[PDB]
Amino acid sequence: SHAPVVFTLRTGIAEGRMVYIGVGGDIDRQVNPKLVVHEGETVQINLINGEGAQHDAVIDQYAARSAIVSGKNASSTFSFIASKVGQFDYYCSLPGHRQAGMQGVLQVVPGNRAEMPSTAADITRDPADLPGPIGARQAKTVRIDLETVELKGQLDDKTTYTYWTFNGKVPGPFLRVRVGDTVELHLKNAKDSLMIHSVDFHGATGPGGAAAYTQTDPGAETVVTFKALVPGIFVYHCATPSVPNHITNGMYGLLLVEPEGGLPQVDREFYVMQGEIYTVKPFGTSGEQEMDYEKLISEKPEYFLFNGSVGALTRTHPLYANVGETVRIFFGVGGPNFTSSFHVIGEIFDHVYALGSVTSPPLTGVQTVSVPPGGATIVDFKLDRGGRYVLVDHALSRLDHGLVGFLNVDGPKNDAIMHEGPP
Amino acid sequence: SHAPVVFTLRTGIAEGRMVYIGVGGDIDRQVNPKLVVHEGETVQINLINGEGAQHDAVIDQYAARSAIVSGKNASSTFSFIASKVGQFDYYCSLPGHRQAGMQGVLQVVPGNRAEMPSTAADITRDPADLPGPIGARQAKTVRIDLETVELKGQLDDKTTYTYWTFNGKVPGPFLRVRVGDTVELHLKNAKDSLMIHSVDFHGATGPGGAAAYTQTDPGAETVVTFKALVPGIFVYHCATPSVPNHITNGMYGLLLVEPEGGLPQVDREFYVMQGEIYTVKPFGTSGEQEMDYEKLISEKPEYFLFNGSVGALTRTHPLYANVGETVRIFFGVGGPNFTSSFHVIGEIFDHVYALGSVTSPPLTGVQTVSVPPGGATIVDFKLDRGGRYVLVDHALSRLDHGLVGFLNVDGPKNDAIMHEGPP
Ligand SMILES: O=N[O-]
Ligand SMILES: O=N[O-]
Ligand SMILES: [Cu+2]
Ligand SMILES: [Cu+2]
Ligand SMILES: [Cu+2]
Ligand SMILES: [Cu+2]
Ligand SMILES: [Cu+2]
Ligand SMILES: [Cu+2]
Repeated sequence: SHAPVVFTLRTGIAEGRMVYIGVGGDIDRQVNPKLVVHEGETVQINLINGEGAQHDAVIDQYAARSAIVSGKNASSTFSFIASKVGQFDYYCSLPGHRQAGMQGVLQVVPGNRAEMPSTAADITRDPADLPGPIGARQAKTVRIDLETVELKGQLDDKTTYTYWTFNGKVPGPFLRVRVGDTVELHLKNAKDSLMIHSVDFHGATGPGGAAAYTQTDPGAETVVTFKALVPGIFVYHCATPSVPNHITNGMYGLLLVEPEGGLPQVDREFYVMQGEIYTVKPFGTSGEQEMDYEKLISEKPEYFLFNGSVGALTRTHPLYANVGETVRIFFGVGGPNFTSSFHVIGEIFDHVYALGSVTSPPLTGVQTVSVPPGGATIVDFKLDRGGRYVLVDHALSRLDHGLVGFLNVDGPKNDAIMHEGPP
Repeated sequence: SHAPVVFTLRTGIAEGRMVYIGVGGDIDRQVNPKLVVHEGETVQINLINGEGAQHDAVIDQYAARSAIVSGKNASSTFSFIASKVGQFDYYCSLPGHRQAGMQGVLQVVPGNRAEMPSTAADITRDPADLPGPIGARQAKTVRIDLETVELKGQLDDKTTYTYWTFNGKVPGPFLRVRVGDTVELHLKNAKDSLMIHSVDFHGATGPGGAAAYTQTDPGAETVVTFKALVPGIFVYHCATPSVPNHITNGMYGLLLVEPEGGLPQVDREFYVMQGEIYTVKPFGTSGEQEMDYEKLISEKPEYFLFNGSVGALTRTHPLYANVGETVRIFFGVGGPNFTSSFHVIGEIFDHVYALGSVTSPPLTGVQTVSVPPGGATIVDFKLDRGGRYVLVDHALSRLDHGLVGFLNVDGPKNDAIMHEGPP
């Protein structure tokens, strides 16, 4: 699995004994905590030396163990598949340490992990939720309605956050016009909003890319008209101060201005944006997460997310496609601050629309592409065969802050393209 | 023995192991220190819990152990006689703790502990260094010469201190006159003094008990005349500010004004004074000790002393007498701050001159007497048999800050007054 169940253990002194102490998630501050796992899960255990004696962690029945950590903060992580149901001791093998109290239980339970019942609104955009290619047709006036809505969202399994959105979801609505079109934009600020909201389009020409015309009080509406003069895949975002605050809380989307010829024919299109959230408490903490200004202005986030939430593109709203289909991903970074190294594990991009230019020829046979904040790109590839394909920022420490997505494709395990054993 | 060899161990994590860490003395900060002891010595080990797991210390061959100490700072002291030469493990008996590093050696060496060659002047006043009884004699004019002297002294085995003294010793000269006498006092302050010095006698009547006429610059001399109008046993001390500072540094002594008859004849007299020293580093620290002003004004000393130094009346200048003698101790407290609960282990005070009154009838058959700072008394008793008799302040935590003394008396171990076995 590419979504492991993760436990962190710090060694220390508690309850009169030398013990393991849980760090974060369901086990924060618990001594020799029970590590509860469902049959077939991939288990990652992070050991961190707390007090400065020599430690490891060993699970006999799984032939699994950490390395020995000597100094304070010295760390070793290990993994295994929970293939066996029952109760297994994790313990320190250093002389005396097990007898001194370094022992807990790993419990492996039969059947799959139930999903935790949510407490707040689902604020993740389905990656399939976008309008398809516009016909060939004459340029014309297109009317777009945007509503700025502040609302609590399910950030993780048992953690919530106050999101600011376009139309109650992150990213906002996928906007699709033809070059030459005239856009008639209506921005309504919901009555229950505390804050002024706005929108800047990177595909609009003029002051604030429309921000100067769209500063909207709560319970008010603004209206602006603008010509789509350039074809491109453009990010749009709120542009009321603090702009970085409005962006991190979720006020970003994509505007595709199609060129006259349209993009190349493709079997299936998806919508994905990457952002950061700057919380007071670390990734994994349950309850109401709140915003940490000091972390926002110093570019030190706790959450890296696709489409608004942890599990957004794995559990709640993953991507589905069929073997033999050509797939297009419109991929944008709201940010506000981090450049994404976008990669699909198990795939190679046939075409990459460099800097999101839709008029310059796309680059060919590319593994991984840099997308800046306030930037976007288009990748396409042919699905030759089945598998779970994984969307990642190849700054791979971001796996441990929520940044992972699934493209699920039904097919055999073994074919001519990739198989176990030799020819 | 009333001079046990003392070691303090704190449990902790050091050199990547769970260990014992030496606290002060020759073992400060050493991990699992070697405890070096001489054959026949009484050993005291204080175990203090550092990090908060359960611990003890055990030495198999001496059937000795601490109690189990559980939380941080929890302590257990134990003792035994080092009767067998060789090497012996002290260890923690809690499950795994020995294996995990909680083990050191006690080395019992043959022969007697050698004394450290001293590095500074001996500032200790011998308890026999006082003038004998004044004959019957008419009242008259007596000239007394005092010199105020600043000098480093041997405070302990391997520790020094800047003492301020009358005539280079602590306490100062025992002054002996008859009531009605006229005292011609000369006070020479040494050239090499940083500070002004002076003297207030409690047996003198008028401004500052002479202090107003004795404020003496370095290299200068004051002369003052005063009448000894009252019989008593009077403490005298420097009266130059800070007076507490001048007293702690050594500037106290005793003035006996004999009544017309003189005091009842006794076979042998002794001179003893108690005081405190207020150092930055705790009791037992080697090196030059320095004064801590915050500890002096808050009355939190590190040394409690008889006649100026640790070992003053045990090692360097102890008391000596013979069976059948009547003994008198002039005992005063310089202080500056603490009241002494004066007592001689193995003896009872035949007479106590309550509040140092020499004219009121003495109290009889008294175990222990309170002497305030700036007060003295007289005690006498008959030595009915032999032994080492021990001078103490019976606030007995002051044993561990250097306050103990020996009266050595040659006689058999067993006799009619106290013996092994039944009658
Ligand atoms: O394929 N790398 O995540
Ligand atoms: O017997 N007194 O310590
Ligand atoms: Cu361990
Ligand atoms: Cu906004
Ligand atoms: Cu922008
Ligand atoms: Cu122990
Ligand atoms: Cu003085
Ligand atoms: Cu006084």
